[PDB]
Amino acid sequence: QLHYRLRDEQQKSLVLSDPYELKALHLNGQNINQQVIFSMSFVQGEPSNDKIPVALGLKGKNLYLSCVMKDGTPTLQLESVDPKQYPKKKMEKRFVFNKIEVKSKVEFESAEFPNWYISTSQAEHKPVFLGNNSGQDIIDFTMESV
Repeated sequence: QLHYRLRDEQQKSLVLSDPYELKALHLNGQNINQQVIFSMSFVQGEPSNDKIPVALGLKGKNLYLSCVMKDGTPTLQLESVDPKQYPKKKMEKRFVFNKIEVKSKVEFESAEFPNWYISTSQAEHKPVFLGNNSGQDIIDFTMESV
């Protein structure tokens, strides 16, 4: 388990909001306290393309990012799991993200929904979602070790 904070290409930071939701907003050096710290771990997965399979959890919690078909669209969620079994090496496919490094920036493609990435909007206060890299969508992030 490696720990990190994520920031989008536009320098928005990630925070947790009440309803089990992640939002990206503009935060300064002073408001760094509020950002979500993620726990990254390697998952048994497959073939390269410069991609490493990982699971993303919330540090100190039995909460992990997931992708499921909901309302006839691939959706990102935060799922609760049994704290005695998680994390594991062989993570169920829905928790699997293909980490891609592109010039110093990182991209997180869903292993369950190829071509679907962890995204942020241009506006502030919007939730982080599963996108197909459609206009305005932001899919590149910077990772900072904790």
